[PDB]
Amino acid sequence: WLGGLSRAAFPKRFVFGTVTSAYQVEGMAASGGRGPSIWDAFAHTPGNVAGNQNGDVATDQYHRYKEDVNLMKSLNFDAYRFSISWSRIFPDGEGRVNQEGVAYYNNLINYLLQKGITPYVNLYHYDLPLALEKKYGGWLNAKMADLFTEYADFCFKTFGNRVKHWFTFNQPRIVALLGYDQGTNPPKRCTKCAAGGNSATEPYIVAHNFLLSHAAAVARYRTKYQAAQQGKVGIVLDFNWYEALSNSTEDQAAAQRARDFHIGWYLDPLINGHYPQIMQDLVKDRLPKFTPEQARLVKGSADYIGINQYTASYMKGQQLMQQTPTSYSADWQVTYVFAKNGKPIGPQANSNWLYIVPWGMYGCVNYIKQKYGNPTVVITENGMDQPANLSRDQYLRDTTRVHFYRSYLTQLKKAIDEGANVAGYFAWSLLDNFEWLSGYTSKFGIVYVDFNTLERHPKASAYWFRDMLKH
Ligand SMILES: OC[C@H]1O[C@@H](O[C@@H]2[C@@H](O)[C@H](O)O[C@H](CO)[C@H]2O)[C@H](O)[C@@H](O)[C@@H]1O
Ligand SMILES: [Zn+2]
Repeated sequence: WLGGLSRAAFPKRFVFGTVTSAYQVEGMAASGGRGPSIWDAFAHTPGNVAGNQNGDVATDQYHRYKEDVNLMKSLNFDAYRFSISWSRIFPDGEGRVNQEGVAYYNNLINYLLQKGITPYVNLYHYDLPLALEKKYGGWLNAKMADLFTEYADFCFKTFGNRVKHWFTFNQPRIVALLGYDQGTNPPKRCTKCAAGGNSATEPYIVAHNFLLSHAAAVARYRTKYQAAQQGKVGIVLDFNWYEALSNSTEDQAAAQRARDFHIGWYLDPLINGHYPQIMQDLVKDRLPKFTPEQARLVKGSADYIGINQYTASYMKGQQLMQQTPTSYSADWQVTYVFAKNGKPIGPQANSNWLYIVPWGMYGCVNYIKQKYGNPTVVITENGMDQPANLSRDQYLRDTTRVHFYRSYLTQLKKAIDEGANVAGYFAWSLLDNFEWLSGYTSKFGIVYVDFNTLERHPKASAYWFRDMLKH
Protein backbone atom coordinates (compact mmCIF):
# COMPACT_ATOMS: atom_id res chain seq x y z
CA TRP A 1 0.00 0.00 0.00
CA LEU A 2 3.01 2.25 0.62
CA GLY A 3 4.95 0.16 -1.89
CA GLY A 4 8.10 0.41 0.23
CA LEU A 5 7.91 4.20 0.30
CA SER A 6 8.58 6.19 3.49
CA ARG A 7 10.75 9.06 4.71
CA ALA A 8 13.64 6.59 4.97
CA ALA A 9 13.33 6.10 1.21
CA PHE A 10 14.33 9.70 0.53
CA PRO A 11 17.34 11.83 1.36
CA LYS A 12 17.66 13.03 4.94
CA ARG A 13 15.85 16.34 5.44
CA PHE A 14 13.89 15.96 2.18
CA VAL A 15 10.83 18.23 2.28
CA PHE A 16 7.26 16.99 1.80
CA GLY A 17 4.32 19.38 1.44
CA THR A 18 0.98 20.29 -0.13
CA VAL A 19 0.04 23.22 -2.29
CA THR A 20 -2.75 25.74 -2.76
CA SER A 21 -2.99 29.14 -4.43
CA ALA A 22 -4.63 32.38 -3.32
CA TYR A 23 -7.57 32.78 -5.67
CA GLN A 24 -8.14 29.05 -5.77
CA VAL A 25 -8.82 28.55 -2.05
CA GLU A 26 -8.93 31.82 -0.06
CA GLY A 27 -12.37 33.11 -0.97
CA MET A 28 -13.25 36.54 0.39
CA ALA A 29 -12.53 37.71 -3.14
CA ALA A 30 -14.27 41.04 -2.57
CA SER A 31 -13.83 41.53 1.16
CA GLY A 32 -11.21 42.25 3.78
CA GLY A 33 -10.43 45.18 1.50
CA ARG A 34 -9.21 43.06 -1.41
CA GLY A 35 -9.09 44.55 -4.91
CA PRO A 36 -10.19 42.68 -8.03
CA SER A 37 -7.75 40.67 -10.14
CA ILE A 38 -8.04 39.79 -13.82
CA TRP A 39 -9.44 36.42 -12.79
CA ASP A 40 -12.30 38.08 -10.88
CA ALA A 41 -13.39 39.97 -13.98
CA PHE A 42 -12.86 36.88 -16.14
CA ALA A 43 -14.69 34.52 -13.77
CA HIS A 44 -17.68 36.86 -13.46
CA THR A 45 -18.15 37.02 -17.23
CA PRO A 46 -20.92 34.62 -18.27
CA GLY A 47 -19.57 31.67 -20.24
CA ASN A 48 -15.94 31.91 -19.13
CA VAL A 49 -15.98 29.19 -16.47
CA ALA A 50 -17.86 25.92 -16.07
CA GLY A 51 -21.30 26.49 -14.51
CA ASN A 52 -20.48 30.19 -14.29
CA GLN A 53 -18.56 29.46 -11.07
CA ASN A 54 -15.96 31.78 -9.55
CA GLY A 55 -13.67 32.13 -6.56
CA ASP A 56 -15.76 34.47 -4.43
CA VAL A 57 -16.09 31.88 -1.69
CA ALA A 58 -13.92 29.01 -2.98
CA THR A 59 -12.98 26.85 0.03
CA ASP A 60 -13.20 29.91 2.33
CA GLN A 61 -9.77 29.19 3.76
CA TYR A 62 -9.63 32.86 4.64
CA HIS A 63 -11.83 31.88 7.58
CA ARG A 64 -10.70 28.30 8.14
CA TYR A 65 -6.95 28.46 7.66
CA LYS A 66 -6.29 27.16 11.19
CA GLU A 67 -8.47 24.11 10.58
CA ASP A 68 -6.52 23.47 7.39
CA VAL A 69 -3.17 23.86 9.12
CA ASN A 70 -4.19 21.38 11.83
CA LEU A 71 -5.23 19.00 9.11
CA MET A 72 -1.93 19.13 7.24
CA LYS A 73 0.03 18.81 10.47
CA SER A 74 -1.85 15.68 11.46
CA LEU A 75 -1.02 14.33 7.99
CA ASN A 76 2.69 14.57 8.85
CA PHE A 77 3.63 17.18 6.22
CA ASP A 78 6.71 19.38 6.79
CA ALA A 79 5.73 22.27 4.57
CA TYR A 80 2.95 24.24 2.92
CA ARG A 81 3.16 26.02 -0.41
CA PHE A 82 0.68 28.87 -0.76
CA SER A 83 0.51 32.16 -2.66
CA ILE A 84 -0.04 35.80 -1.73
CA SER A 85 -2.81 37.73 -3.47
CA TRP A 86 -1.16 40.81 -4.95
CA SER A 87 -4.45 42.69 -4.94
CA ARG A 88 -5.23 41.69 -1.36
CA ILE A 89 -2.03 43.54 -0.41
CA PHE A 90 -2.42 46.28 -3.01
CA PRO A 91 -6.04 46.67 -4.11
CA ASP A 92 -4.65 48.67 -7.05
CA GLY A 93 -1.37 46.78 -7.35
CA GLU A 94 0.46 49.97 -6.43
CA GLY A 95 0.10 52.66 -3.78
CA ARG A 96 -2.14 52.09 -0.79
CA VAL A 97 -1.52 48.99 1.33
CA ASN A 98 -4.47 46.99 2.61
CA GLN A 99 -3.71 46.48 6.31
CA GLU A 100 -6.36 43.83 6.72
CA GLY A 101 -4.76 41.81 3.92
CA VAL A 102 -1.37 42.03 5.56
CA ALA A 103 -2.92 40.94 8.85
CA TYR A 104 -4.31 37.83 7.18
CA TYR A 105 -1.03 36.50 5.77
CA ASN A 106 0.67 37.44 9.01
CA ASN A 107 -1.79 35.31 10.94
CA LEU A 108 -1.38 32.47 8.44
CA ILE A 109 2.44 32.47 8.50
CA ASN A 110 2.54 32.70 12.26
CA TYR A 111 0.12 29.84 12.76
CA LEU A 112 2.07 27.69 10.32
CA LEU A 113 5.31 28.37 12.19
CA GLN A 114 3.56 27.80 15.50
CA LYS A 115 2.53 24.33 14.35
CA GLY A 116 5.91 23.47 12.82
CA ILE A 117 5.00 23.82 9.15
CA THR A 118 7.44 25.63 6.86
CA PRO A 119 5.97 28.38 4.69
CA TYR A 120 6.95 28.27 1.01
CA VAL A 121 5.46 31.44 -0.40
CA ASN A 122 4.57 32.33 -3.99
CA LEU A 123 4.33 36.03 -4.85
CA TYR A 124 2.24 35.48 -7.98
CA HIS A 125 -0.16 32.86 -9.30
CA TYR A 126 -2.19 34.18 -12.26
CA ASP A 127 -3.81 36.85 -10.09
CA LEU A 128 -2.61 40.15 -11.58
CA PRO A 129 -4.41 43.14 -10.03
CA LEU A 130 -7.04 44.29 -12.51
CA ALA A 131 -5.99 47.92 -12.02
CA LEU A 132 -2.51 47.15 -13.38
CA GLU A 133 -4.04 45.38 -16.38
CA LYS A 134 -6.12 48.41 -17.30
CA LYS A 135 -3.47 51.02 -16.60
CA TYR A 136 -0.26 49.43 -17.92
CA GLY A 137 -1.39 46.67 -20.27
CA GLY A 138 -0.24 43.96 -17.89
CA TRP A 139 2.70 41.72 -18.76
CA LEU A 140 2.92 43.20 -22.25
CA ASN A 141 4.58 46.18 -20.58
CA ALA A 142 8.24 46.19 -19.54
CA LYS A 143 7.16 48.50 -16.70
CA MET A 144 5.97 45.32 -14.91
CA ALA A 145 9.47 44.81 -13.55
CA ASP A 146 9.29 47.96 -11.42
CA LEU A 147 5.74 47.27 -10.37
CA PHE A 148 6.47 43.64 -9.51
CA THR A 149 9.70 44.56 -7.74
CA GLU A 150 8.02 47.11 -5.47
CA TYR A 151 5.40 44.46 -4.72
CA ALA A 152 8.08 41.89 -3.93
CA ASP A 153 9.95 44.46 -1.84
CA PHE A 154 7.00 45.01 0.43
CA CYS A 155 6.58 41.28 0.95
CA PHE A 156 10.25 40.75 1.78
CA LYS A 157 10.13 43.65 4.18
CA THR A 158 6.84 42.57 5.74
CA PHE A 159 7.14 38.76 6.09
CA GLY A 160 10.81 38.13 5.29
CA ASN A 161 11.80 37.76 8.93
CA ARG A 162 9.71 34.60 9.09
CA VAL A 163 9.46 33.49 5.47
CA LYS A 164 12.72 32.00 4.21
CA HIS A 165 11.51 30.25 1.05
CA TRP A 166 10.10 32.37 -1.76
CA PHE A 167 8.91 31.79 -5.31
CA THR A 168 8.36 34.71 -7.65
CA PHE A 169 6.15 33.31 -10.43
CA ASN A 170 4.14 30.20 -11.21
CA GLN A 171 4.24 28.72 -14.71
CA PRO A 172 4.81 31.85 -16.77
CA ARG A 173 4.48 29.48 -19.74
CA ILE A 174 0.79 28.80 -19.17
CA VAL A 175 0.21 32.54 -18.87
CA ALA A 176 1.95 33.23 -22.14
CA LEU A 177 0.33 30.27 -23.92
CA LEU A 178 -3.26 30.34 -22.63
CA GLY A 179 -3.43 34.11 -22.16
CA TYR A 180 -1.69 35.36 -25.28
CA ASP A 181 -1.45 32.45 -27.70
CA GLN A 182 -4.71 30.51 -27.46
CA GLY A 183 -6.51 33.30 -25.61
CA THR A 184 -8.42 30.91 -23.36
CA ASN A 185 -7.18 32.57 -20.14
CA PRO A 186 -7.23 36.24 -19.13
CA PRO A 187 -6.58 38.62 -20.73
CA LYS A 188 -7.90 36.38 -23.51
CA ARG A 189 -5.66 37.76 -26.20
CA CYS A 190 -4.65 36.16 -29.47
CA THR A 191 -4.67 36.84 -33.21
CA LYS A 192 -8.38 36.33 -33.85
CA CYS A 193 -9.41 37.32 -30.32
CA ALA A 194 -11.94 40.06 -29.57
CA ALA A 195 -9.61 41.76 -27.07
CA GLY A 196 -7.00 42.02 -29.82
CA GLY A 197 -3.61 40.31 -29.69
CA ASN A 198 -1.00 38.51 -31.76
CA SER A 199 -0.28 34.85 -31.12
CA ALA A 200 3.01 34.96 -33.01
CA THR A 201 4.63 37.83 -31.09
CA GLU A 202 2.91 38.48 -27.76
CA PRO A 203 3.67 35.14 -26.12
CA TYR A 204 7.36 35.99 -26.41
CA ILE A 205 6.98 39.55 -25.17
CA VAL A 206 5.14 38.25 -22.09
CA ALA A 207 7.73 35.56 -21.27
CA HIS A 208 10.62 37.99 -21.62
CA ASN A 209 9.01 40.38 -19.14
CA PHE A 210 8.35 37.56 -16.68
CA LEU A 211 12.05 36.76 -16.80
CA LEU A 212 13.09 40.42 -16.41
CA SER A 213 10.59 40.84 -13.59
CA HIS A 214 11.96 37.77 -11.83
CA ALA A 215 15.55 38.97 -12.13
CA ALA A 216 14.67 42.44 -10.83
CA ALA A 217 12.91 41.00 -7.80
CA VAL A 218 15.81 38.63 -6.96
CA ALA A 219 18.29 41.45 -7.46
CA ARG A 220 16.31 43.52 -4.96
CA TYR A 221 16.16 40.66 -2.47
CA ARG A 222 19.85 39.88 -2.80
CA THR A 223 21.00 43.49 -2.41
CA LYS A 224 18.55 44.61 0.26
CA TYR A 225 17.09 41.78 2.37
CA GLN A 226 19.21 38.62 2.03
CA ALA A 227 21.92 39.70 4.49
CA ALA A 228 19.50 40.07 7.41
CA GLN A 229 16.89 37.52 6.38
CA GLN A 230 19.06 34.71 4.98
CA GLY A 231 16.25 33.56 2.66
CA LYS A 232 15.97 32.04 -0.80
CA VAL A 233 13.99 32.80 -3.92
CA GLY A 234 13.19 30.49 -6.82
CA ILE A 235 10.64 30.26 -9.60
CA VAL A 236 8.02 27.70 -10.61
CA LEU A 237 8.11 26.24 -14.11
CA ASP A 238 5.74 23.63 -15.55
CA PHE A 239 7.44 20.75 -17.27
CA ASN A 240 5.59 17.95 -19.00
CA TRP A 241 7.71 15.17 -20.44
CA TYR A 242 8.20 14.73 -24.19
CA GLU A 243 9.23 11.33 -25.54
CA ALA A 244 10.37 10.67 -29.10
CA LEU A 245 7.84 8.43 -30.87
CA SER A 246 10.62 6.43 -32.53
CA ASN A 247 14.41 6.34 -32.59
CA SER A 248 14.68 8.17 -35.91
CA THR A 249 16.67 11.37 -36.21
CA GLU A 250 13.48 13.16 -37.23
CA ASP A 251 11.56 12.04 -34.12
CA GLN A 252 14.47 12.46 -31.71
CA ALA A 253 14.89 16.04 -32.95
CA ALA A 254 11.17 16.76 -32.46
CA ALA A 255 11.04 15.62 -28.84
CA GLN A 256 14.03 17.87 -28.16
CA ARG A 257 12.51 20.92 -29.85
CA ALA A 258 9.44 20.36 -27.71
CA ARG A 259 11.62 20.23 -24.61
CA ASP A 260 13.41 23.40 -25.66
CA PHE A 261 10.25 25.36 -26.50
CA HIS A 262 8.57 24.06 -23.34
CA ILE A 263 11.13 24.21 -20.53
CA GLY A 264 14.25 25.52 -22.26
CA TRP A 265 12.32 28.70 -22.95
CA TYR A 266 12.94 29.67 -19.32
CA LEU A 267 15.72 27.36 -18.10
CA ASP A 268 18.28 28.36 -20.70
CA PRO A 269 18.01 32.00 -19.70
CA LEU A 270 17.95 31.14 -15.97
CA ILE A 271 20.90 28.73 -16.11
CA ASN A 272 22.88 29.80 -19.18
CA GLY A 273 21.82 33.41 -19.75
CA HIS A 274 20.33 32.94 -23.21
CA TYR A 275 17.29 31.53 -25.02
CA PRO A 276 17.64 28.07 -26.60
CA GLN A 277 19.49 27.99 -29.92
CA ILE A 278 16.63 26.33 -31.77
CA MET A 279 14.25 29.08 -30.66
CA GLN A 280 16.72 31.73 -31.77
CA ASP A 281 16.95 29.89 -35.09
CA LEU A 282 13.20 29.41 -35.59
CA VAL A 283 11.54 32.41 -33.90
CA LYS A 284 14.24 34.88 -35.00
CA ASP A 285 13.36 38.56 -34.65
CA ARG A 286 10.06 37.71 -32.95
CA LEU A 287 12.16 36.60 -29.97
CA PRO A 288 13.35 39.52 -27.84
CA LYS A 289 17.11 39.82 -27.27
CA PHE A 290 18.57 40.11 -23.79
CA THR A 291 21.16 42.84 -23.50
CA PRO A 292 24.38 41.50 -21.95
CA GLU A 293 23.57 43.08 -18.57
CA GLN A 294 20.00 41.81 -18.62
CA ALA A 295 21.32 38.34 -19.39
CA ARG A 296 23.94 38.61 -16.65
CA LEU A 297 21.12 39.64 -14.33
CA VAL A 298 18.82 36.82 -15.40
CA LYS A 299 21.39 34.03 -15.32
CA GLY A 300 21.85 32.42 -11.88
CA SER A 301 18.91 34.39 -10.47
CA ALA A 302 17.02 31.37 -9.12
CA ASP A 303 18.08 29.71 -5.86
CA TYR A 304 16.11 26.62 -6.84
CA ILE A 305 13.87 25.56 -9.69
CA GLY A 306 10.30 24.52 -8.97
CA ILE A 307 8.96 21.99 -11.45
CA ASN A 308 5.25 21.39 -11.93
CA GLN A 309 5.21 17.86 -13.30
CA TYR A 310 2.00 16.09 -14.33
CA THR A 311 2.17 14.28 -17.62
CA ALA A 312 4.04 13.04 -20.72
CA SER A 313 3.55 12.96 -24.50
CA TYR A 314 4.91 11.24 -27.57
CA MET A 315 6.43 13.55 -30.17
CA LYS A 316 6.72 13.00 -33.91
CA GLY A 317 9.07 14.94 -36.17
CA GLN A 318 9.17 16.22 -39.73
CA GLN A 319 11.50 18.17 -42.02
CA LEU A 320 11.80 21.76 -40.70
CA MET A 321 10.02 24.17 -43.06
CA GLN A 322 10.29 27.86 -43.76
CA GLN A 323 6.88 29.05 -42.53
CA THR A 324 4.75 32.14 -42.14
CA PRO A 325 4.68 32.83 -38.39
CA THR A 326 1.26 32.29 -36.84
CA SER A 327 1.64 31.07 -33.29
CA TYR A 328 4.11 30.16 -30.55
CA SER A 329 2.58 26.67 -30.61
CA ALA A 330 3.02 26.25 -34.35
CA ASP A 331 6.64 27.45 -34.03
CA TRP A 332 7.70 24.08 -32.55
CA GLN A 333 7.01 22.28 -35.83
CA VAL A 334 6.23 19.06 -33.97
CA THR A 335 3.32 16.61 -33.91
CA TYR A 336 1.70 15.44 -30.71
CA VAL A 337 0.92 11.72 -30.72
CA PHE A 338 -1.54 9.66 -28.72
CA ALA A 339 -0.15 6.12 -28.64
CA LYS A 340 2.88 4.07 -29.50
CA ASN A 341 2.93 0.53 -30.84
CA GLY A 342 -0.86 0.69 -30.61
CA LYS A 343 -0.82 1.38 -26.88
CA PRO A 344 -1.86 4.67 -25.29
CA ILE A 345 0.89 6.41 -23.32
CA GLY A 346 -1.30 6.11 -20.22
CA PRO A 347 -4.84 6.43 -18.90
CA GLN A 348 -6.45 9.85 -18.37
CA ALA A 349 -7.60 11.49 -15.16
CA ASN A 350 -10.59 13.83 -15.15
CA SER A 351 -8.67 16.53 -17.03
CA ASN A 352 -8.22 15.68 -20.71
CA TRP A 353 -4.61 16.90 -20.74
CA LEU A 354 -3.63 14.83 -17.72
CA TYR A 355 -2.25 11.45 -18.84
CA ILE A 356 -1.11 9.27 -15.97
CA VAL A 357 2.46 8.50 -16.97
CA PRO A 358 4.66 7.78 -13.94
CA TRP A 359 7.93 7.44 -15.86
CA GLY A 360 7.57 10.98 -17.24
CA MET A 361 8.39 12.16 -13.74
CA TYR A 362 11.72 10.40 -14.12
CA GLY A 363 12.22 11.71 -17.66
CA CYS A 364 11.92 15.31 -16.45
CA VAL A 365 14.05 15.16 -13.33
CA ASN A 366 16.74 13.19 -15.11
CA TYR A 367 16.76 15.49 -18.14
CA ILE A 368 17.16 18.65 -16.08
CA LYS A 369 19.92 16.84 -14.20
CA GLN A 370 21.77 15.86 -17.37
CA LYS A 371 21.21 19.00 -19.40
CA TYR A 372 21.45 21.83 -16.85
CA GLY A 373 24.30 20.80 -14.57
CA ASN A 374 21.96 19.32 -11.98
CA PRO A 375 20.57 22.45 -10.28
CA THR A 376 18.52 22.23 -7.10
CA VAL A 377 15.04 21.21 -8.13
CA VAL A 378 11.81 21.12 -6.17
CA ILE A 379 8.74 19.24 -7.34
CA THR A 380 6.31 22.07 -6.65
CA GLU A 381 3.15 20.37 -7.93
CA ASN A 382 2.04 16.83 -8.64
CA GLY A 383 -1.38 15.17 -8.53
CA MET A 384 -4.53 14.25 -10.42
CA ASP A 385 -8.24 15.10 -10.48
CA GLN A 386 -11.48 13.21 -10.00
CA PRO A 387 -14.61 14.21 -11.95
CA ALA A 388 -17.61 16.15 -10.63
CA ASN A 389 -20.87 14.69 -9.35
CA LEU A 390 -19.54 11.68 -7.43
CA SER A 391 -20.95 10.95 -3.97
CA ARG A 392 -18.94 11.95 -0.93
CA ASP A 393 -17.99 8.35 -0.35
CA GLN A 394 -16.69 7.85 -3.88
CA TYR A 395 -14.40 10.86 -3.43
CA LEU A 396 -12.97 9.56 -0.16
CA ARG A 397 -12.20 6.27 -1.89
CA ASP A 398 -9.65 7.69 -4.35
CA THR A 399 -7.80 4.47 -4.96
CA THR A 400 -6.63 5.85 -8.33
CA ARG A 401 -5.00 8.84 -6.67
CA VAL A 402 -3.31 6.53 -4.18
CA HIS A 403 -1.82 4.53 -7.05
CA PHE A 404 -0.87 7.81 -8.75
CA TYR A 405 1.35 9.13 -5.93
CA ARG A 406 2.89 5.73 -5.13
CA SER A 407 3.95 5.34 -8.76
CA TYR A 408 5.10 8.91 -9.42
CA LEU A 409 6.95 8.99 -6.10
CA THR A 410 8.65 5.70 -6.94
CA GLN A 411 9.84 7.28 -10.17
CA LEU A 412 11.06 10.31 -8.23
CA LYS A 413 12.99 8.01 -5.93
CA LYS A 414 14.58 6.33 -8.95
CA ALA A 415 15.77 9.67 -10.34
CA ILE A 416 17.00 10.75 -6.92
CA ASP A 417 18.81 7.46 -6.30
CA GLU A 418 20.64 8.31 -9.52
CA GLY A 419 21.98 11.58 -8.16
CA ALA A 420 19.33 14.14 -9.04
CA ASN A 421 19.22 17.25 -6.80
CA VAL A 422 15.58 17.21 -5.73
CA ALA A 423 15.18 19.03 -2.42
CA GLY A 424 11.45 18.50 -1.91
CA TYR A 425 8.07 17.36 -3.16
CA PHE A 426 4.68 19.08 -3.00
CA ALA A 427 1.33 17.46 -3.83
CA TRP A 428 -1.30 19.41 -5.69
CA SER A 429 -3.55 19.79 -4.00
CA LEU A 430 -4.34 19.80 -0.28
CA LEU A 431 -8.02 20.60 -0.89
CA ASP A 432 -10.47 20.25 -3.73
CA ASN A 433 -10.56 23.83 -5.00
CA PHE A 434 -11.43 26.25 -7.81
CA GLU A 435 -9.78 24.64 -10.84
CA TRP A 436 -9.79 27.67 -13.17
CA LEU A 437 -11.73 27.00 -16.40
CA SER A 438 -13.12 23.79 -14.91
CA GLY A 439 -14.35 25.66 -11.85
CA TYR A 440 -15.57 23.19 -9.23
CA THR A 441 -15.96 20.27 -11.68
CA SER A 442 -12.40 19.04 -11.17
CA LYS A 443 -11.21 17.64 -7.84
CA PHE A 444 -7.43 17.63 -7.21
CA GLY A 445 -7.41 17.53 -3.40
CA ILE A 446 -6.22 14.79 -1.09
CA VAL A 447 -8.72 16.35 1.28
CA TYR A 448 -12.36 16.42 0.21
CA VAL A 449 -14.28 19.67 0.28
CA ASP A 450 -18.07 19.58 0.17
CA PHE A 451 -18.82 22.73 -1.80
CA ASN A 452 -22.27 23.10 -0.25
CA THR A 453 -21.25 22.98 3.39
CA LEU A 454 -17.53 23.58 2.89
CA GLU A 455 -16.79 20.70 5.27
CA ARG A 456 -13.40 19.00 5.01
CA HIS A 457 -12.96 15.22 4.90
CA PRO A 458 -9.60 13.61 4.20
CA LYS A 459 -9.48 11.11 1.33
CA ALA A 460 -7.75 7.73 1.31
CA SER A 461 -4.74 9.46 -0.29
CA ALA A 462 -4.52 11.83 2.66
CA TYR A 463 -4.19 8.76 4.90
CA TRP A 464 -1.74 7.23 2.47
CA PHE A 465 0.39 10.33 2.97
CA ARG A 466 0.01 10.30 6.73
CA ASP A 467 1.27 6.71 6.74
CA MET A 468 4.10 7.34 4.34
CA LEU A 469 5.39 10.41 6.20
CA LYS A 470 5.20 9.45 9.87
CA HIS A 471 8.29 10.43 11.90
O1 LIG B 1 -3.97 21.67 -12.98
C1 LIG B 1 -4.09 21.91 -11.57
C2 LIG B 1 -3.03 22.91 -11.16
O2 LIG B 1 -1.90 22.79 -12.02
C3 LIG B 1 -1.04 23.94 -12.22
O3 LIG B 1 -1.00 24.26 -13.62
C4 LIG B 1 -1.24 23.13 -14.47
C5 LIG B 1 0.03 22.74 -15.22
O4 LIG B 1 0.95 22.15 -14.29
C6 LIG B 1 -0.24 21.77 -16.36
O5 LIG B 1 0.92 21.63 -17.19
O6 LIG B 1 -1.31 22.23 -17.18
C7 LIG B 1 -2.53 22.37 -16.45
C8 LIG B 1 -3.68 22.67 -17.41
O7 LIG B 1 -3.17 23.39 -18.54
C9 LIG B 1 -2.36 23.48 -15.43
O8 LIG B 1 -3.56 23.63 -14.68
C10 LIG B 1 -1.33 25.23 -11.44
O9 LIG B 1 -0.20 25.55 -10.61
C11 LIG B 1 -2.57 25.21 -10.57
O10 LIG B 1 -3.08 26.54 -10.44
C12 LIG B 1 -3.59 24.31 -11.23
O11 LIG B 1 -4.83 24.35 -10.52
ZN1 LIG C 1 -16.31 32.43 5.84
